[PDB]
Amino acid sequence: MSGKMTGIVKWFNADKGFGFITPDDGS
Amino acid sequence: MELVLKDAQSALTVSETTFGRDFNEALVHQVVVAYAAGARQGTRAQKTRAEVTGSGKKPWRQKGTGRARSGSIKSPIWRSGGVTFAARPQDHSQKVNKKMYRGALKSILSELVRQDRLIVVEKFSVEAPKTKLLAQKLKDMALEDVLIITGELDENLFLAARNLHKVDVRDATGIDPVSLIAFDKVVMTADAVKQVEEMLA
Amino acid sequence: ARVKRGVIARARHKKILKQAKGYYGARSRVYRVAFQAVIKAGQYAYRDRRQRKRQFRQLWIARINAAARQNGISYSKFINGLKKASVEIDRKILADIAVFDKVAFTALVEKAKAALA
Amino acid sequence: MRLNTLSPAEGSKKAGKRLGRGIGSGLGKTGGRGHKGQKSRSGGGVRRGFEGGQMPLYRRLPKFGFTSRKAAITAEIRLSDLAKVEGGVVDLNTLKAANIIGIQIEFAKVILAGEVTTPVTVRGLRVTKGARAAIEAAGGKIEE
Amino acid sequence: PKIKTVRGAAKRFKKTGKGGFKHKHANLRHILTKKATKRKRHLRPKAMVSKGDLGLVIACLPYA
RNA sequence: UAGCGGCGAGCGAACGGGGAGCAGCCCAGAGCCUGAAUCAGUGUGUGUGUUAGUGGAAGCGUCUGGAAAGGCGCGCGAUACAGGGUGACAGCCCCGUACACAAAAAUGCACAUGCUGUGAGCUCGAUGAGUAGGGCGGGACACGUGGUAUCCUGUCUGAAUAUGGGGGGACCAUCCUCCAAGGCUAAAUACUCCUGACUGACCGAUAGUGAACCAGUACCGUGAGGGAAAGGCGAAAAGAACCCCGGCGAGGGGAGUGAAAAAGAACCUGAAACCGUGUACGUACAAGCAGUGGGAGCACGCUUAGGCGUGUGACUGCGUACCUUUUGUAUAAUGGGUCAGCGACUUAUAUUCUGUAGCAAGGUUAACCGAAUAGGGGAGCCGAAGGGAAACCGAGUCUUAACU
Ligand SMILES: [Mg+2]
Ligand SMILES: [Mg+2]
Ligand SMILES: [Mg+2]
Ligand SMILES: [Mg+2]
Ligand SMILES: [Mg+2]
Ligand SMILES: [Mg+2]
Ligand SMILES: [Mg+2]
Ligand SMILES: [Mg+2]
Ligand SMILES: [Mg+2]
Ligand SMILES: [Mg+2]
Ligand SMILES: [Mg+2]
Ligand SMILES: [Mg+2]
Ligand SMILES: [Mg+2]
Ligand SMILES: [Mg+2]
Ligand SMILES: [Mg+2]
Ligand SMILES: [Mg+2]
Ligand SMILES: [Mg+2]
Ligand SMILES: [Mg+2]
Ligand SMILES: [Mg+2]
Ligand SMILES: [Mg+2]
Ligand SMILES: [Mg+2]
Ligand SMILES: [Mg+2]
Ligand SMILES: [Mg+2]
Ligand SMILES: [Mg+2]
Ligand SMILES: [Mg+2]
Ligand SMILES: [Mg+2]
Ligand SMILES: [Mg+2]
Ligand SMILES: [Mg+2]
Ligand SMILES: [Mg+2]
Ligand SMILES: [Mg+2]
Ligand SMILES: [Mg+2]
Ligand SMILES: [Mg+2]
Ligand SMILES: [Mg+2]
Ligand SMILES: [Mg+2]
Ligand SMILES: [Mg+2]
Ligand SMILES: [Mg+2]
Ligand SMILES: [Mg+2]
Ligand SMILES: [Mg+2]
Ligand SMILES: [Mg+2]
Ligand SMILES: [Mg+2]
Ligand SMILES: [Mg+2]
Ligand SMILES: [Mg+2]
Ligand SMILES: [Mg+2]
Ligand SMILES: [Mg+2]
Ligand SMILES: [Mg+2]
Repeated sequence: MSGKMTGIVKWFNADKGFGFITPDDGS
Repeated sequence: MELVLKDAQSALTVSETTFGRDFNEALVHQVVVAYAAGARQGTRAQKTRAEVTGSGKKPWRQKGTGRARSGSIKSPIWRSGGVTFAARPQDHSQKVNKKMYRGALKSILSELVRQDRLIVVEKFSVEAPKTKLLAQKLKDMALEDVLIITGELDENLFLAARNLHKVDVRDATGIDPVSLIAFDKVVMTADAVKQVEEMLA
Repeated sequence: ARVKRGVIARARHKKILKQAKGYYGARSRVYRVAFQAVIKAGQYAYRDRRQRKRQFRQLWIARINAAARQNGISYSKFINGLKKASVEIDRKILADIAVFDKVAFTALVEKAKAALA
Repeated sequence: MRLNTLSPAEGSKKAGKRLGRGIGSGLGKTGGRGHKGQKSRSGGGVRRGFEGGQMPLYRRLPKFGFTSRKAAITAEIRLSDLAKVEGGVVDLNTLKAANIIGIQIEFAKVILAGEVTTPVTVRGLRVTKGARAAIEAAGGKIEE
Repeated sequence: PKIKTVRGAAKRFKKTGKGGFKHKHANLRHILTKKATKRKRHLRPKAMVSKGDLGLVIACLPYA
């Protein structure tokens, strides 16, 4: 019921939460 | 070339190169196609991705997200996107050479003679502009689907023939190959024969 | 213009999905899997029209070799007997006689032994 | 002869290629383009005369000559064009009236090509030797 | 629209009677005291465009 | 094309020709005759529109069917068979259409005319100075400073003035042509916020405007701004009285309406993915792209029992998905959860080639006119001759003093 905002821009990933789980060993 | 007349049962001398030519079907088909392409109005358009109401902003960033790359919401692969090769109003008229147009008319008048679909009368008039009078005259002629070409301007005949869809009335100048084919019988005034022979040598 | 393709794509998918009856799972339900499974079935059918002719000849030969060794001669001695006696009976018919009419197979064996002796 | 009895000539209408509509058409996924080139790209291809970065032939080779403005206002005339005029006299204004040489033309030669039969007076034009012999044989009188 | 002529090729080539193109030879513009006179004498006259490079010429010169 | 051009990429005329349309005037100044043309304004009158409207032809019977406009008969109208609606497809049921008319009042446009203002014509003159031109620096001309004409001017200068001056693509001479440094001017031309009529080999609800629906809305964003989804009961609500279970529920079963309720408002048709119930067969000692070839048995139909079909498939031979990319993939390389819908070699103009058709040493028109896909229009374009840088020569020509 007026239930939008589910997968619109997936801000889910616009969060872009910091990656690179301290693995700069692959250098 | 001699054309026997329906009503007075006389003859009429015509040019054999005009009314006895062999039927060149590929020429006639080319002219009939170009006539029907000339009738074509060609009024349409769709919207490209340039012309769709929208914004030129990327719906999401290029990388990092898990989704496919996208640059525009106006993309022709989206719902309510543009058409990829959206059409424009275009002109479908073809060129027909003058000698090819006359070759086709001289061909199909030779074929209507050979198929006995051509009727020659001296005069074809209706006194008062009444479709009842015209339908009576065509019933006496045993005609239903007919083209009536007349070398003059008869207004009562035009009005009495305007409501009948089986019947069309032309001037001898305003004749066309697709009508000469689409109608079952063709009635020519002997004067209209003289004018057609003069235009067509 | 604007050809709308629902009717055509439906009948085209249903032609495949009818061919995929009996298959397990999505192979009988899902066009992407069924078409991928129908093609393999046509490949196997083309192959096994060739392998049918191998496998039955192999079955016939093994039955002739059994019935001939029951009558005291090998297969390879028995075919050479029938070549030297000119008997042009193919080994479908020899397997059928070896099953249903053992007397006629015995007579063929004795013809082959007399053709070698 | 009806509108549903007409048919074109054989070989007149050819169908035309439709790329990217299946394996059986031949023009399959790539459509005559190969794989992973510049030519296969949309709008791809190199311009005219591009030989790679090698110096193209139209720049290896030197320029030569110039353009004569007088050549644009000179013309050559067949002998078969001499009958197409009226009056039996041939000038520049007569040939321009006959729509042979064009308006801006100021000089013309007559060349032995085709043949003339009627006697034709030629006036104010250069004439070759063979055209002079053919005109004088047909009764002409070359003057100025 | 009309095709535009490559104007350098229009300054370098001329169409002949049978459709071939004539052109001037190269190597006759400078540094001429070390070249033999036989070489220069065989470089003064115009030559025909070869069959291999005639396609790029026709593509550059559509209006003959 | 001529030209311009790191002479590259590319830019790209003009003269001239065919057409549409055509219109010329005034002040730099005095007089003479004086209000004379025209224009403007303002009235009136007439006509024609516009802003409401009016009339407008002609059909019955029977069959099927819920319903006739349909079928089958028999008529009639038509200057009206454009179109739309009506319980299924209506020339004659309705609204209209053709045609014929119509405005108290306002207003446009034409003429005509009144009034106001305006000046007309003739003669003799005058003939646009910090201007033209120049130097420097830039820009525009197709023309990128080049040998660069012409135009504009930021800066510094600076003429003659009809016996004079400008241009004719450096420049000079001759000749031709024109008169700058003051102005005005209709038409052909460009466009469509908007209105009316009509049309479409344009779409038919993921299409077409973003929007067929209370859409630039809901919603998001501080804001500029972004920006949706969502159509259809039936001919007519006749939209389910009443009864029953249930919470004075929801929901359902009747009954009733209706042609139809597997049209009941979560409402035309209702596919697939997906999830169930029922029936048949198979399956709990059996190893893998799940099929294919063989094949027992079981169940079910037909049949003259002949045995065929149909479903299942014990056991058994063989058998490592598809796409893409690759020297090469079962590959533990990419891609795809599935279904349904959409989704990619087009269009325009030039050009070459092939085919085909027309005419043929000729072929063909464009603009435009034209009521008009005709016909006219041959301006032009290609071709029938080439060679040469070119003048030029010409079935030859160029090279060269000249070619065996
Ligand atoms: Mg931006
Ligand atoms: Mg759209
Ligand atoms: Mg024409
Ligand atoms: Mg299924
Ligand atoms: Mg690829
Ligand atoms: Mg490669
Ligand atoms: Mg390639
Ligand atoms: Mg692109
Ligand atoms: Mg290099
Ligand atoms: Mg001409
Ligand atoms: Mg030099
Ligand atoms: Mg009325
Ligand atoms: Mg009426
Ligand atoms: Mg009704
Ligand atoms: Mg119905
Ligand atoms: Mg002046
Ligand atoms: Mg100046
Ligand atoms: Mg100067
Ligand atoms: Mg300057
Ligand atoms: Mg100055
Ligand atoms: Mg000047
Ligand atoms: Mg000059
Ligand atoms: Mg002036
Ligand atoms: Mg929409
Ligand atoms: Mg729908
Ligand atoms: Mg939308
Ligand atoms: Mg807000
Ligand atoms: Mg209830
Ligand atoms: Mg319905
Ligand atoms: Mg439904
Ligand atoms: Mg279903
Ligand atoms: Mg068991
Ligand atoms: Mg078991
Ligand atoms: Mg297992
Ligand atoms: Mg089998
Ligand atoms: Mg892939
Ligand atoms: Mg490869
Ligand atoms: Mg590799
Ligand atoms: Mg392998
Ligand atoms: Mg694996
Ligand atoms: Mg993989
Ligand atoms: Mg890779
Ligand atoms: Mg994946
Ligand atoms: Mg082509
Ligand atoms: Mg052709």
